[PDB]
Amino acid sequence: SNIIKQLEQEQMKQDVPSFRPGDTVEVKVWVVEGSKKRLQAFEGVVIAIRNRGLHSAFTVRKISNGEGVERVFQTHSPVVDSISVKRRGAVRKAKLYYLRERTGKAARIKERLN
Amino acid sequence: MIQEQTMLNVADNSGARRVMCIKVLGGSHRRYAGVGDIIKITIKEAIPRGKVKKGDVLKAVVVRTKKGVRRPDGSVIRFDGNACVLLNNNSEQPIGTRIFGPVTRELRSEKFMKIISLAPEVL
Amino acid sequence: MRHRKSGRQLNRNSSHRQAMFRNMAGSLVRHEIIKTTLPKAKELRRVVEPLITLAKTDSVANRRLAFARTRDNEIVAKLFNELGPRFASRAGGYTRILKCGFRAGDNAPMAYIELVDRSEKAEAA
Amino acid sequence: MIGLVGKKVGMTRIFTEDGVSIPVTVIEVEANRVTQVKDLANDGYRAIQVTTGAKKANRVTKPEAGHFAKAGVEAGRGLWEFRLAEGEEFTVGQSISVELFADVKKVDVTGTSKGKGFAGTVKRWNFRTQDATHGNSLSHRVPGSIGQNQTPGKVFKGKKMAGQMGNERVTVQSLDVVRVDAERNLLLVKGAVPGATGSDLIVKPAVKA
Amino acid sequence: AVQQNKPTRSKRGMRRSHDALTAVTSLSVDKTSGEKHLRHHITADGYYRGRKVIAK
RNA sequence: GAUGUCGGCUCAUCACAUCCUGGGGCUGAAGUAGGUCCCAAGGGUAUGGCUGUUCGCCAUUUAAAGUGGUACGCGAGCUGGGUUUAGAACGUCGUGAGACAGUUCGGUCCCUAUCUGCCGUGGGCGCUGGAGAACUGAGGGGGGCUGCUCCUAGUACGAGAGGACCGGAGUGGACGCAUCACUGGUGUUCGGGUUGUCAUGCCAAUGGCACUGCCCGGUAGCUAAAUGCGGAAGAGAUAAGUGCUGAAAGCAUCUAAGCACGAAACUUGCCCCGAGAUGAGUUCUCCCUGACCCUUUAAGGGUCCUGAAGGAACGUUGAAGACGACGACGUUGAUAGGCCGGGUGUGUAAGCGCAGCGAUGCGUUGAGCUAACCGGUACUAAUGAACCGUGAGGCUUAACCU
RNA sequence: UUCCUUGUCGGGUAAGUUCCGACCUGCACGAAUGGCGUAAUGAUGGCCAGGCUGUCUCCACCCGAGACUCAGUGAAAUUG
RNA sequence: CAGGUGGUCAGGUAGAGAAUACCAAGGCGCUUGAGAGAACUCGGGUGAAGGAACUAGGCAAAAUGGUGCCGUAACUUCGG
RNA sequence: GAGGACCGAACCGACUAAUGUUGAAAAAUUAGCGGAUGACUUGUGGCUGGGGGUGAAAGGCCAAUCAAACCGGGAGAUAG
Repeated sequence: SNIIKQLEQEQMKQDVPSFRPGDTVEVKVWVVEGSKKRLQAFEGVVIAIRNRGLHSAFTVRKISNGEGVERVFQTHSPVVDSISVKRRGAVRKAKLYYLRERTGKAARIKERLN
Repeated sequence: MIQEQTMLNVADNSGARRVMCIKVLGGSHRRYAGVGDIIKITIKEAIPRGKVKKGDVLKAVVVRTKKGVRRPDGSVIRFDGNACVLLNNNSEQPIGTRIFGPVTRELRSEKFMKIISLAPEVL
Repeated sequence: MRHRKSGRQLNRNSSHRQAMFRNMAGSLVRHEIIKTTLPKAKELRRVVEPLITLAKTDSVANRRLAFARTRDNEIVAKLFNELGPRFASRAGGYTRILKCGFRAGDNAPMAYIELVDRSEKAEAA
Repeated sequence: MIGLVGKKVGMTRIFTEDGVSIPVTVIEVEANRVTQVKDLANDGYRAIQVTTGAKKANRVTKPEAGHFAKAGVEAGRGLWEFRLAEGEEFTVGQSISVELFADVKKVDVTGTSKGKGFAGTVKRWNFRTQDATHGNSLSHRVPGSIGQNQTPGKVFKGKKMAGQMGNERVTVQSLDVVRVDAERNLLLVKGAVPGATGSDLIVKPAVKA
Repeated sequence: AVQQNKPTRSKRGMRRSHDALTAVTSLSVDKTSGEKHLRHHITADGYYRGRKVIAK
């Protein structure tokens, strides 16, 4: 409705960069440990994107210390400080859920090369 | 989201490789244990010369789950497997001296500061 | 529950519904008026009227896409050669449901459904 | 304190600058117009009757139209009463806005829950499903026993059985007021409130703490 | 499960007190042909709201 | 001329001789922790291993893992392991047929609900002219659990070890209600990939069938594992208990007169239903202000005229729904469909061009398509009517006006 | 085949009245109404492990056939 | 009347095949329909995390599944 | 190129589960299951007769019938 979308558009970020599934991004989040607040980076592959305006989200997957980690970010949350695309991947699908079953050389993604 | 009969990997160097949750502690009829919850475990597989052996009944704290944790802004942090850290049965202190793989900040408490300080990466 | 769901089941499986409405849409554009039950007639609107909207832009892509929905070249020809131009200026609502009596065999509520511009000049062809 | 009658616009979220997502329910609260004031002398209890929204003149009946004309207000989509606490005074025709909740911290929202229709005992009363296998014969989601043998010889009143579920009055208590937007007739409460989108809600200050 | 006593003709009539049919309230009259018809239905000769809609 | 028998499952309900939580007295009660008794039934009161098991033992929890009644509650609700048919075998007994609460392997669990009951949901009439709303609340139901940490305070207490009452704050478990913003599930009505085959003349492109052919994603809706909220505080009267004053009985005495405290029980407070509450309540608003005849002359009958408020019906329908019901709307119209725009999902259509021997690749191109979503739009369908409902509403008395 | 009996000890399990190994105290084994072994075989009995899973924790949604409403036809057991 | 009933005939594509899938020749849509899209029952599909905790018992379901090649234990009556 | 050999359709059988249980059916259906060159299966015809037959033996089978078939008769058996 006109009422709710008006409340949502005034909370949305205006500078979120464009990225596709398959690109490796570096997300910087705010980590509060009391009186301090630093930026912790989280670099990995974008395997899913949910476009819902204010409720948009994307999930990044990375292999950290031998353990696979997926993190779903709320792209318009003030916790997410910045988003930067490192390299652009070339995939055919919109959800790269098959990457969960692959590793090493099997989880490689061709560069989009645009 | 760990319940009884769930097999977990071990995230420390105490010697165990596979443990099975036999009780979710901290409440009657309690069903699941998330990251940061204490569970009673039995050791199903250990290395030949570790600090623990197959068959012992100890306590453990869950540090990684496939179900994941939820952050106050609605984010989720999921892992590829369930992992725990073995604790002394009565002192609730970590048995091993090293921690493998990342952990989350749900463990950020004076009770598990030993684990946070030893973790290779805190998420 | 059924909240906000659309589309009638009509006591058929999915493949039967799709085949039936494909045939019924072909019969509607061939005769420009048919007689069927009132529930079938109301659901037919959501099938045939999108085909007429599609037929307003003649192109090999639209023709093939229309052929995929009807599987009858005689039907596709009439859509793009007759019904397209006939409804070029009308913005939706190409059909008209006129309720009539009840079927003698099972007391089903019957209804006529016809194209709106089925006038006295339709007798030319 | 008296309450207000609003409409459930929907649900969204409010991001706090410190990185917390608050699930909120947007309640459109237009001006509530007082249509009748009841007192101890004439009615035996103190209360106000309010209306809200608008209504097409062709849909209001003569009995209803004469009631609104008596008050001198435009016909709304309904009438609701609010018991007056000692000290509250209102005059007929007076309009009440959402800024009444400017300093209210928690509210109770009353609405009509969504209707589930005829619901089984599993859905309506959280009954346990019997075995799906191991010989069970046509008795997977049935309620099982409904009483004891001959000694009572009957089913007790209030037994939990299948029946109509939802579509009834439900009150959620002690919801935090996130934001009061007076100029836009909006009221944002934390959490979820009964009813579907577009249903009428009654918002009162929390009777408890 | 089956009855233990034969229900009476009185009980049978009480159950059928809701089985009565409801006749159609009133028929509409076409403005052109003056025929009677069910409201919102075409007439027996193909008229509806004063228009020959089907030529049969 | 049949009352299906153990245990389990599901679903319970009551008792109190109380397992936990609450209130107390005594203690061989320092504290912590107990012992015992009194009051108290509001709520709560494990998961597994073994066994047909009830039980029990064991493992590990928990504030606690209460004891009983209810056809050893519950097979026209489920199960069929056990027990208790016919087969077979062992040990044993018998010359033998056979037998053994000895053992062993195998071994058909029917019933479409008339009545009572119960859960829901309507129709009728009533409530005294009719109608539309908003209420009052007699009465009924729901709900009532509790851990841990911190502060008070390492204080009181104690040789030390240890370690509080009372009071406050936070955070959990179990349970309940609501909801779909988030995280997800589903999503045979959306998009794509692909195997076999058949067809559309053929190529190309599509469609059918193969569990939706097999799969990968996924909108709305529904939904839990998701996230909001709940249990109270307070008040009244009390239980056990503790008292004040105080005689009978110069004293003493909580009691006899009188007065004060006192618990999750009781009555309220919170939520829901609720005037068929026939004791049928209240408030507001709206509508109807014609004749005439007959008769046994009355709460009488009839004819003509009149038909209101409103209702129902019909139609378009709904996050309402088995059907009724309930809600919205019916051209003075956004009720549904379509249409337009957007969003979302899928992931770069087809055609053409180019490269390649070719499979294929690249460009046009984030293309094409897109359900239930959002915002618009009278294009289609919601019709002029007709129908029901009337015409000032009994008697008595009392206070008021005439 | 053992009543006592869930004998005792060992193995397996966090926990094993079942299972496997042993002991001999064989209530009441025993040598063609055969004794003890035995590869292969078994829709045979018991037990364990991997895999697998809505069997379950704890159910959710969906697709169909009924149930429900309308029209036509039209039973039955039972019954002072 | 979803049962039973001997023999003969044996197309195409894929396939080891008379299996199976889709078709030819040929023959049919099974003698009540129409709506609706509740509980519940039946037959199916999918399922977060867990993975036998279910249960008398892994009952049922899920899973495995083809061809070629490599490789293959105790034990054995020398064949497995 | 042997085999009461192996896998597996027809065919024969009937281990499990669900459904059905006034059924579609007085024993079936659905999904799995066993045998499938043999102690195999099947057609047509024949033979064995009731204290008798036949029985790879269950008191099984002998026309939906079996610890002594069916039909008629003794017969209105007898019934503390």
